[PDB]
This record gives sequence, C-alpha cells and structure tokens, in this order.
Amino acid sequence: MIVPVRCFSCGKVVGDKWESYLNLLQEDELDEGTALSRLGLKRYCCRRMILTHVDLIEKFLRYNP
Amino acid sequence: HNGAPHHAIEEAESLLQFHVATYMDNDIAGQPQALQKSGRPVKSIRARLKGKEGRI
Amino acid sequence: LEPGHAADQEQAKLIRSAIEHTTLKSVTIASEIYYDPDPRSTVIPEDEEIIQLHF
Amino acid sequence: KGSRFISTLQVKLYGREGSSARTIKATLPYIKQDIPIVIIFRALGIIPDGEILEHICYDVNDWQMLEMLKPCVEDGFVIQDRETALDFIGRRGTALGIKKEKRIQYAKDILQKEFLPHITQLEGFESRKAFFLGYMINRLLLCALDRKDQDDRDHFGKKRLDLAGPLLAQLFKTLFKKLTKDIFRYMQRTVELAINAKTITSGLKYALATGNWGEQKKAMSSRAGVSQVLNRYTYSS
Amino acid sequence: SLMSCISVGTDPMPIITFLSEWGMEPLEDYVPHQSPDATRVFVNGVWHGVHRNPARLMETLRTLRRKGDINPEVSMIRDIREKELKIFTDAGRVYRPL
Amino acid sequence: DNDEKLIIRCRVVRAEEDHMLKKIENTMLENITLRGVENIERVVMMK
Amino acid sequence: TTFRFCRDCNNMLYPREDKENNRLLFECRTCSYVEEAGSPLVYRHELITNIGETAGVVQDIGSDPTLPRSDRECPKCHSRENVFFQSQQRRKDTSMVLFFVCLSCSHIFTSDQKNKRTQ
Amino acid sequence: EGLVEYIDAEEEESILIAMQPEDLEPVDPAKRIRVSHHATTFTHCEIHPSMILGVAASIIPFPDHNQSPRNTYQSAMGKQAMGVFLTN
Amino acid sequence: SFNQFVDYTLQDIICEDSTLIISFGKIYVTKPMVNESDGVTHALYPQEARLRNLTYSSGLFVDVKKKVFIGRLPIMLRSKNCYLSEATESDLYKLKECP
Amino acid sequence: LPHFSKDDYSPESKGFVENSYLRGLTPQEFFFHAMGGREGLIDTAVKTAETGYIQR
Amino acid sequence: DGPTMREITETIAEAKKKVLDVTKEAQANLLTAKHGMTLRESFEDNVVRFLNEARD
Ligand SMILES: [Zn+2]
Ligand SMILES: [Zn+2]
Ligand SMILES: [Zn+2]
Repeated sequence: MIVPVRCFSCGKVVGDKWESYLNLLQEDELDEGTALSRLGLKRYCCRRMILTHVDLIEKFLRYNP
Repeated sequence: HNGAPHHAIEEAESLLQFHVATYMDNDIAGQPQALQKSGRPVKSIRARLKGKEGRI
Repeated sequence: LEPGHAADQEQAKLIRSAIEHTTLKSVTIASEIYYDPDPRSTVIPEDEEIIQLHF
Repeated sequence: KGSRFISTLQVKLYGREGSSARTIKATLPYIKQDIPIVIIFRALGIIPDGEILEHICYDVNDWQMLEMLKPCVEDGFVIQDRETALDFIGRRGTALGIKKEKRIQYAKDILQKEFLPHITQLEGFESRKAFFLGYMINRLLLCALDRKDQDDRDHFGKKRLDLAGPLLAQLFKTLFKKLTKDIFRYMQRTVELAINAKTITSGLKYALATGNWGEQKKAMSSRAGVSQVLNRYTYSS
Repeated sequence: SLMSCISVGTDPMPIITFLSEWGMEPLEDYVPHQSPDATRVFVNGVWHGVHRNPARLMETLRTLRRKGDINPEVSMIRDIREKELKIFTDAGRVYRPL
Repeated sequence: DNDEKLIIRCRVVRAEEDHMLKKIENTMLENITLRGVENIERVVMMK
Repeated sequence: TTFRFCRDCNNMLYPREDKENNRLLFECRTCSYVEEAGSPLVYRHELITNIGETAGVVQDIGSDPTLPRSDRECPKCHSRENVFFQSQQRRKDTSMVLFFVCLSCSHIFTSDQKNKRTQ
Repeated sequence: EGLVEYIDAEEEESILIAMQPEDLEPVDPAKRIRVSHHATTFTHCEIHPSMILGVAASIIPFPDHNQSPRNTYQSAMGKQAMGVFLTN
Repeated sequence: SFNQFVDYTLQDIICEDSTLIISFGKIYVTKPMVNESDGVTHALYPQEARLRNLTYSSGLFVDVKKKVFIGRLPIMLRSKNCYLSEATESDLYKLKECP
Repeated sequence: LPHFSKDDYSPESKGFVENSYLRGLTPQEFFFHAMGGREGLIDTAVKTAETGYIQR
Repeated sequence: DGPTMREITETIAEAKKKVLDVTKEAQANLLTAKHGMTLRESFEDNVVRFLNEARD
C-alpha cells in the first residue's frame, strides 16, 4: 500500500525516502541503482525494500469515498 | 374390500411390492429407482448400510 | 537343464527347439487356393520340379 | 447450430483376427441390432453391388479391401431392392407396422433425418450419405489392415471446448423449448400474454447458481461442476 | 496457455460457395475408378466434394485467410498421404498464433 | 530344401470341395503345431 | 487377387467348376452370365503383405513441408535432394527401412543395399 | 496483413515450426545449444516458447531450471498465495 | 464466446422454433436492470448487484405475431451488453469497479 | 512435436534432455520434462489409491 | 569445472554418435532383433540403454 516504514531486515527507516526516490527517478532521470545509492541505501535488503515497492495506495485512494 | 377386478388389484400389488422393494433396496437390476419428491434417488436401508459412508 | 549337461549348449539349443511352439502362421508367406486341373502338368510354368521329382 | 441432436453412429467389424466370419455391420438410431452395411447401402439407394464396392474401396487395384468386404456382400445378399432394405430396417424397427404403412416411412425417416444428420437433413439427395458411409467404412477397413492411425481420443484436433457461449446456448435451448410447450398448452386450454417468464429466468438462475447444468432441477445427470464460485483469493487465481 | 484462444465459430457457407467456384466438383459426379487420385475436400466434417489440384486450392485458401477474406478462425489441413483437405469452422476449437 | 524357392502343394483326395476348402485351410493354418508345446510363445536362452 | 464384376448387372462373380471342360468359369447367378477365368488365382490374403508401405506417394509429395529432407543420390538422375519416410505400414515385426522419394523424378528407392526395389 | 496466422491442434499436423524467430532459419560452454537446422522448409515459428506456459506457471522464475513437479506445485500454490486480489 | 452467443446464437435459437401450428421473429437484449417490488425499474450496475445480492441480468423481449418479456439472461461482465464495456478507467473508478 | 520433421528418432526428438537443470532446458526438452513429470505424478496418484485398496 | 563440462559433453556426443550409428544400421536393417523382442523394440531398447549409460 504505502512504502514500508522500516526495512524488514535491518530496520533502517526507508519510509522517509520514497518520494525522494520517485523524484530522483522522474526529475533527474537516474537509473534505479544510482537513485538508490544516492538516497543512501548500501545494504541490498534496504535497496530491495525501496526498489520492489508497489504504490497500491494510489489505486486504492483515488476511488470515490 | 370393494369390487375386485383382478387387474387393478394386480396393478396395486405390483405398486406396493415395488414400493417395499425400493424402501428396502434401491439398487435393483433393470428397474427404475424410486425418485424422491425432489427428484434425487431416495435413501434406502441398503444404502444406509451399503458403502464407506454406510453404517458398518 | 539336466545337471551333468547344464554347461552344454548343444542340448540347450536342442531343447529350445523341442519346447518352442511352432505355428504355420509364423512361417508361411502365403497359403493360397490355386487351380491346377491336371496332375501331370502344372499351370504355373516354374512349379514343375515339384512334380518332376514326384515322377 | 441447434436441436442438440447427437446421432451417435457405430460401425463395427465383427469377428476376430484369423477368424473366417469377418462381417462389417453398422448401427442406426432407435434400431436394436447392427444393420449390415450392404443392406444400409441398399436402403440408401445403391441397389447395384459394384457401385457399393466402388463407394467403399476407391482404389480398385487395392484388392485387400474387397477381400475383407467379401463376407459382408456374401451375407447381405438377403436384400436386393431399396424398398426391401427400408422394409428390413422396418422389421428391426418393430413399431407395430405394416408392410407398407407406418413402417417403410419409419425406415425412410431413420435413414434420412437421423442417419448422419450432419451430412444433410434435406429430402433431395442421399448419395452424400452413401459416399460418407463408404468413406467411414474405408477408414475402418484401413485400421483393420493396420494401414492407418487409430485415432487417439486425447488429441486436441479431435477435441473441442464448450465455453460460456455453447453451454448457455444448450441451456437456453432446453428452457425455450419448455416455454414453447407451456404456451402451446395454454393456447390449447384457450378453447374459447400469460407466458411464464420465470420459466426461462429461474431455471437459468439455478443452473448458474449451483453449477448443475441441466434442463431442469429434476435431472440428476446434469453433469455438475460447470459454473463455480469465482476464486478471488489472488489475481493469479 | 497464454496465447491460446477458442474459436467462437463461423458460418461455413462462404467457404462452400468458394470451394464450388474454385473447381471442387460436387460429390455426385465423383467417379473413383476413372479418378485414382483426387483430394477429398471436407468442411466441418461433411465430405462436400473432391478436387484435382489440392496444391493450387490450398494455396488459394491460405492466401485468402491471410488477406482476411476468410476468417482466421477457420483451420485448413491438407493431408497429402490420406489425400484429404479438411476445413474446420466450428466453435470450441483451440488455436494459438504463429 | 536345395531348391531356391520351397513350396508345399496340398491336394484334397476324391464334389462341393471349394466351399469347405477355405475352412480346411483355416484350421490347417491356426490349429496345426509343427513342433513344441502349446502356449510356449517365445523362449530365450540365458546364462 | 484380380476381381471383376458381371457386365450390365454389376454384381460380383462366384466361381464354378466346369468338369466337362475341366476349366474355371466365373458365373453370375443373378443373371445367367458366365466367363472364363482370366487368371487361375481365385483369392489372396498376404499374411505378410509387401505393399502399402509406399502408399501416399503423389506428384507433389516432395513439396510437403512436414517431411524430412535428405541428401542421398538418386540412382538414375544422380540427384541429391530427396524426402525420406518410414514404412507407412506398421507392425511390431516390420523393420525400419527408409523410402526415399526423389523430388526430381518422384521415384522411390530404399535404404536397404542387399535388395533393390523399383517401387 | 498476414504476418501472424492462427494454428489449431489439427492444423499443427502438417506444419514444421521454427523455435527461435531468427536462429533456425539461416560457442561459450555455458551458452544455450540447439539441434541443428537440417530442414530448410520451415513454415511457421514460435513467437516465443515461453507462451506455452499458462498464467500461474508463467509467474515462475526459470521453470526450465526447475523440476516439472515443482512447477506444478507452484502453479497450484500461487493461486493460494496472498496478495491484493483487486483494488476495490 | 458469450458475445457471439448473445449476438447470433440467441437469434438462431428463437428462429429455429419460431413457428407453432404465435410466431417469434426477433429478440431484444436490453441493458441490465432491476424490477424492484413497490418501485420503478432502474439501471443496475455490477457493484450494486454484488452488494445487494441481485442477479445481474437483463430482460429478453421477443416480438410475437399471429413485445413480451420472456425472461432475464444473466450478463457476463465486460460483454457487449454491460455498462462497463463502454467505460474508461475513470468511469470504472467512479462506478467502484477496479480496472 | 511440431518442430521435428517426421520420422525423427534422434534422442533430442525422442525425449533425451541434452543438458542439466543448472544449465537449462530447451523448450522441447522442457515439454518432454513436463510430460515425464506428470507421468510420474499421475503414477503416484493412482498407485496410492491401488495400494490403499490392497492394504485394506 | 570447465574440463568436467567439456568431457561430459564429449561423452554425451559419443553416445549420440553411437545412437546415430545404431539408427543407421537399423534403417539399413543390418540389425538382428534381440531374442524375445522385435526390431522396433530392439532398437528402442538399445537406444534407451545407451542414453541411460551416457547419463550415468
Ligand atoms: Zn535494509
Ligand atoms: Zn450380372
Ligand atoms: Zn531422382
């Protein structure tokens, strides 16, 4: 639904950086690896925790109610 | 008790034998099975003892 | 096979022949109704040696 | 397209391998015994015999089919006329019929509208039916002589799949026929509007609700498991 | 499978008229003892006729199916050994693209 | 056996022979055993 | 076995003895027709049959996409290109001979070397 | 335009298919090998062999590397996996 | 399959047994609707059908000669006779149907 | 399969997988792999039923 | 390792060459059928044995 608050494995906070990741992907047109590394995720656990998210909250949100 | 044509009594005897038969056994060879009001076969005592689901 | 002759092969193939069932359906190419009217002369021009050797 | 009529027709080469009496016969709808094929051709119209053997074995040089057909034409000589052949299908029909009336007509109907309905339902021509029976016999003979593939029942070219279209077509066909019967009975009762629409509605609703794909609830041979609850556990499912 | 679909079904009548017009003679006129070789043309399993040039016929039917005159649903099979040319238009047939 | 092609010529001894001749050939083919024991389909020699 | 039908009756021809001529005459008994036997043969079964294995050969067999091509030399025209197939007849006993149809001359020749067959 | 054609099971009888859209028409030891193209008479070709797999089986990473019974058990279990079945 | 059914096979089934000794010529398939007791028929959408347990069906009207409501055919979703076929993404989303 | 011309008795055509699961299967090999696999699975599914009946 | 994969491919290729030679002999029917087996089943048994030996 929403980006997870913390990395499941290490517990690093990754909910801070979802919109920064989207901005680096769209505005700056950086590849996935560069965007993640510049956001400061070194461990592949955190890196997949941001890379594999699906922004299902948008789909659920923009119904009527 | 009333008039006894000897052919309608034969028909009624056949019906009552058929009914006792389907009541006690619903797997007759070469005879239609008794159907219940809902159209499924009626559950006979043989059936209630018959298979794995049966009583034994 | 027999005890004193088990190591042999001549008896083994002999008894294979003696027990193996043989039917004509295996060996006949064609068993056929022909017309040969006469005994002395055969209609098939090549068959003759059969009756020459009889004679 | 319609009438949902599966006129199963069997054609059997009675006998066994190495047996002399190798007799080919065939079945008809509502006939109790396998009519010999030569009698079927007689009924269809091929009174002559060489025409029958030509309709069966196309390659005259290939004597083997005629050789295996010899018992058939030997034992089918008991009829040599079209009327007699229809009448023989009549004797096996046994519908309390007379030599001319209600019996030759039954045989004509059986051999016209019920023998291979897919070829042609029309009255005009029945040589198609004879040629197709000849082809079918040729295929049976070739399999008997081991010259052709015995059809595998599991081959998808020979299989078909009834999707929602054909299945609902079958159900609506039976439900509509029931509706026609109901309105016809109502019109008869009007000796001197009023259509049960719930007949089509509720029956179709049941057949989808329970999966029992049957013309009526009363039939236990409905072949259940046609409609199932959609399993929305996950998208892949 | 993923790229697999079921034929809805089509009317074969256009195919029969075309087969008639392209030289498939009727079945009544078929005379096997004069004709030792000729493909048997079937449509939906009905032996509609015979044809003396299956190669030319099949090329025509193929080209028509590609160009779209004949529905891509229908399947046409030329069996050279059995000397048959079977056309199937009925529904429920499973097909995949290529 | 020396002949390159070997045949058997069989004859019925001394009417209406042609009708039963096929049945005679049928029986003389299936129900005749040249050697062996009945039911002995195939026999293999191993060590 | 060769077989022929009674003229302008179109029915098969049973055999019958002529001991007075000591000859074979096929007689049709539906109509009083009789004719001398063309060949002494009156029947054929071929418990093993050597025919039908090449069945299906046509002029355009060589243009069938589905068959496997081969690079064998045709005996007459010395043409390398062929299409090869197994025996169309099947038995558990029948061997695995390959029959080669030469596309140039549509001629059938066999993978066996001991025995040559024209067809 | 006749660039793709539909083939059913019965018409599959009389067509020779190419596997790879380019390879069979005209090596690193771990690299994929193929039966040589001794036939120059191909008539069709696969769009991609992966499409033989169905919906549940095509979720799988490397089914060819899997064993086939495990591919079947996965195809059964993926239907039972947990996820978002619909956005509503 | 359902589309070709509702378009062609339904007409064929009616036309095969039109005649009777009272003849049926043409069958109309309307959009899905609900005939509610002590009320007026209104357009019925799939979400309302699921939520109120209503069967999602459309009346079949047949003409008869010497229009009658012969019954209701349940409509397969996203067929040619439903509201969601001529629906864009935002239309579905306003209709509470997920794309 | 459709991809081999007829009369092809070679191991590749007749089910011989040339290479391992580490290294991967060509799609013909994978389909023959699947056919063998569900042969095995069906064989166990029927053998369990038989063996249950024999044990009972 | 690479040498092992190379030699594995070598053994598989040798088995394939052996199967091809057996096939060619069968096609020219120089192969006598094994006792108690026909020529088709003999060829199939030889092939399956050689493929199993190669895999082993
Ligand atoms: Zn982490
Ligand atoms: Zn005559
Ligand atoms: Zn040549």
